[PDB]
Amino acid sequence: MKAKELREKSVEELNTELLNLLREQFNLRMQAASGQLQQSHLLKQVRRDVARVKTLLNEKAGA
Amino acid sequence: MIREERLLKVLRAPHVSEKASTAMEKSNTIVLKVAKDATKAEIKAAVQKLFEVEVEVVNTLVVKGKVKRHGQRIGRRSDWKKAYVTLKEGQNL
Amino acid sequence: NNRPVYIPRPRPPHPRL
Amino acid sequence: NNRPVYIPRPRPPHPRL
Amino acid sequence: MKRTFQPSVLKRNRSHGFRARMATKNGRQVLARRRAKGRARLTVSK
RNA sequence: CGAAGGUGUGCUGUGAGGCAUGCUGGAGGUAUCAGAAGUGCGAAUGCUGACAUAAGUAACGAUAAAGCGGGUGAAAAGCCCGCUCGCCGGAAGACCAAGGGUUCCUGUCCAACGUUAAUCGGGGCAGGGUGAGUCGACCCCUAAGGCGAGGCCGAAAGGCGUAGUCGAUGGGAAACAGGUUAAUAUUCCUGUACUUGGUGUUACUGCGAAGGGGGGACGGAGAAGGCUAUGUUGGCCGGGCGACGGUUGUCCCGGUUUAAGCGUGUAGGCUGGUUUUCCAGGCAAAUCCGGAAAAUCAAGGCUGAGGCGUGAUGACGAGGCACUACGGUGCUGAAGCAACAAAUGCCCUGCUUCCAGGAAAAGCCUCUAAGCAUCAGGUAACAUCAAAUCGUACCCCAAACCGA
RNA sequence: AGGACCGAACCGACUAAUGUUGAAAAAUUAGCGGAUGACUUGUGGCUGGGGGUGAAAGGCCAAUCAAACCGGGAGAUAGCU
RNA sequence: UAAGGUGAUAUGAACCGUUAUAACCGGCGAUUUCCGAAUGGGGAAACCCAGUGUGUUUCGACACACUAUCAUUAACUGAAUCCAUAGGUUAAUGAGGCGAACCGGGGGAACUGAAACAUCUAAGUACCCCGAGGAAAAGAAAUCAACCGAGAUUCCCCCAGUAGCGGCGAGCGAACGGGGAGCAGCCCAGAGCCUGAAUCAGUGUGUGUGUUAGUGGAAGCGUCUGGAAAGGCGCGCGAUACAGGGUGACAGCCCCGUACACAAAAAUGCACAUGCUGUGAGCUCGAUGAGUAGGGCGGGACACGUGGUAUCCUGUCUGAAUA
Repeated sequence: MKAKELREKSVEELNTELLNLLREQFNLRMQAASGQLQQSHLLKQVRRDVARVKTLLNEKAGA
Repeated sequence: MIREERLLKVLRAPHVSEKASTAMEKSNTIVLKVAKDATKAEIKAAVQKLFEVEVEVVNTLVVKGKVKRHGQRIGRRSDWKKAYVTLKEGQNL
Repeated sequence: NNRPVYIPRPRPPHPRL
Repeated sequence: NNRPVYIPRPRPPHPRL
Repeated sequence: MKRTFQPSVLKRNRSHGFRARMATKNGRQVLARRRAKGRARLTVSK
């Protein structure tokens, strides 16, 4: 899942990055710590999505 | 502006223990895991933004990791910091 | 939560657990 | 199973001169 | 009586610390020999 | 349908050896002739691992000392609780500094350690525990000393050293009483305060230093006065009159604590002040220091423990009452005064003498040049903001630091 | 005032005893000398090997000193066992 | 390449994909905390404290880049004296350190041998410092030879334990010449004619070729022992593939492999053609390296130790000619 955001603009990409860092990351880690989390792949996939979005931002903005 | 994402990242997990429960029920304060640096101002801002509550003051401390042995291999636990954030009279969590 | 730590096979003079 | 590193110097011999 | 070794972290660091070794080339050569021998503890440090 | 190794046997050769096989083993070995040895062990006070010897012997690690009862447990002298006996008590008590890095508390086990057992531990596994604007580190300055831009010198390396920068063993701003957990507290909670700077308002004003002046800022020895921490007695509060004689009495038992900050500033110590005029001195100037003359009063000014009121009709408080996972928790809570003695601790970096002549800079008050003075900046009052980061467990004259 | 006197902490080890495969690779008990000065101690540095320091004994220089320790010449050489 | 995977100790739970964006490898990029030449200052290393300029939710406070040293060049300022210099400020390129050995140079021993030991040897070895490289140095005779002749340097074997040096003791030890590896000659010290004129250095295109991922790749069964057969016996096939590893005992035909044939979107090492920039062909003349050669004084290397002692260098004093 990369092409659906490869063509997005900087502002919307940053908004998506902020949304991903706020939701599904802080709540996910809190749930995992509290033990209410049942599936652990959520953290891995959200972290990989964050890394992918950061890479796209680095590639687009600047260079 | 990376202040928002820094505030998101500074907080790692909450802390649960008998002392934590006693402080929560008595002093209306919550103890939770924080980043290794986790400066007081950043912790206060992150708590304010995420928990949408009012905090009186934050005092932190660094916990030294214990030395444990798996098999015969010595293995020091990773160090971590905990912050005792004191909430206002109005508490949510 | 990760309860299982998978303690390895110990030496012959190992704690009885 | 290390060999004894330190060995004390021998007791001085009795005067046999 | 008092033995030869009386520990003192500050004195140890200022006498045999990494900065003390690097101040002069001889200590730098000692560090190079340590690296070549591949010792995990390059020098005295906390 | 059993190679090598191991293990006994019968033959065989003057011999180093050779042949076959009983059993283990489990998958490699190798006829004859040639080629090279890291080619043959019984010693070298030989090297590595193991096992005997002494020998089930010394010893079981200051002659401060254990007993009984109950409890858990399979097992109790050493593990938990109660009553007795003993030791330190200028320590064998409590804090720390340096030094260790979780040994601190709980649950859980006796695999290994404790010079014995152990249910126990500073032992094995799991969990919890270290909260700072007022503690210290951090940070400003600096002594001894280190580094050292340029610079000097030296075959190279490198040695010395200026400006500068480090370097606490020192100098700089601020918090105290009570309570709390199984483990944190001068950090958390209750009460009362304080210190340094940013921001904005109000009224004034000239501001401004790597520069100048004072301060910081100091040795030895010795005695007195005020005191305080501290301890003794008396009165007061609550309880007791008591198993071997008497004990309502001038008798016995426990308490009679209250900080920092705020105002007065005392005992004591230091010094003569107010004003005017002038000076190539303070590597430039100076209202600041120093010096030179005047009129005036004779006191002023600085430092200064302690005590006193507030802090505080607040906390604490002997003891009693009600429930106890029977370890313990909740409520209540009277008096909280006088005198004496007194320190090595404060006045005291004090005072008097002595030669052995007794650190430096920074913060701090003040002065102005450069520049600006409708600004900027400073002063006095108010409101708010921030004071970050690091250690806070535990041992710290010892079972935890240096001695294996 | 005393490089004063007696005597605690502190410093050192003059005598005796025990301990020599000891509690300790110089220790413990009682005596013993100084204990206001040439005293001692905590902390931080300076003096580095034919050199340092030395109230000077050939003493100390990390339990080793008439020339420390570490690595190299180096498997120095040994007419010796 | 791909239908199995989220690395191992060391299983699990939760998942992705299964015809392609599951997983893995490769080429090119991005991120790359702190200490570490650390490079803003300091410092006991993974730590503390700053200034400048760029933009921002409560002034609060934040994110980014720079601020080390030296060398060279350039610009602006700038004293003791006018000029001027030294110095000061700013801009640009390079180095600073690490790394096993090889090279050259500046230093540089001792033990031991001579049956002792000082000349000597050990030895220009042990070891320190400096500089660059993939090799470095050297290198085209002010050389030899002998009056016959060879034409750069380096390395291998003879000459050769020869001649020689040597308390003529121990020991050290050549050269000429011969056979081989490989051979490239030039540039400055200067004028005129002709002036891209060959050979090089710096960048693109094309062709060739190798790497960084890889693909295909032949051929055996039945019977007996036997835990298991690749082993006993029978009959077969491949081989430009029985070189190797694993498979319940020794497998050519069980799998990975090997012989053999191919693959490259992208970056690459090397051989040529084709492009662009810089130094730069050939002809006539002259010039042809002065504080040098040499000598005196004391030494070092040449096998050669001062001996009858040539040659080169060196600390000091002198010192010509130039064809």
